[PDB]
Amino acid sequence: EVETFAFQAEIAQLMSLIINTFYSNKEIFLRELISNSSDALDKIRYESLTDPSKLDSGKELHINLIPNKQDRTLTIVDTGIGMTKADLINNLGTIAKSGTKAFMEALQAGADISMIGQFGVGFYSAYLVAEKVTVITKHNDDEQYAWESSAGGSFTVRTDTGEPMGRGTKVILHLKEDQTEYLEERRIKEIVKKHSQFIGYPITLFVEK
Ligand SMILES: N#Cc1cccc(-n2cccn2)c1
Repeated sequence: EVETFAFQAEIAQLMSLIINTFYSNKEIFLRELISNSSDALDKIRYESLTDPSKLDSGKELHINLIPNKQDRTLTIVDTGIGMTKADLINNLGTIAKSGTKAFMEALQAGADISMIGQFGVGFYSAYLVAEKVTVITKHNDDEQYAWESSAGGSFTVRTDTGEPMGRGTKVILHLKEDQTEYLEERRIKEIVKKHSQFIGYPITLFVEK
């Protein structure tokens, strides 16, 4: 059972700008998603200091980067706090509305796309490199869900029946045909070293076979 939702007009406008604007510095998408994963890990860590049982769904706090050339996907997995259904459908978009307005004001004031993460909408930089984004997520207080959007003004949410995750978020980037460099080990290593060198969680770059 798949539910289809419309993005808010302002968010759809931001995704169109990300997809259609000429901007060669696409590699910043990885910095932004790793930063989001680090924030999600900080949140479950801090919550567990006063309720240890919040880690019953998984004690390890980490980030995995998993490329797959056969599927042409780059997957960013974290074991952070995850997202509720209300997060996916309402709450993140409510924050993103004011951040988007602030970001697009900065952009016409001379700022550039790389600054997007300061406005809370860094997740959408995924569409610099991905034609479709699938997000699998599990919060301690909700079920496992799959969020998915190919932009174009709508996204879907369904209950996810696949491999149970325990807790956290998996972002699956279905890469555009001309962005397969982000499946190469040396390229991902370069980007992590350049932009994410001091993240306080183990980042494991998986190799393919
Ligand atoms: N991972 C992730 C994810 C999934 C759905 C929506 C969002 N999101 C909306 C505004 C800011 N982030 C992030």
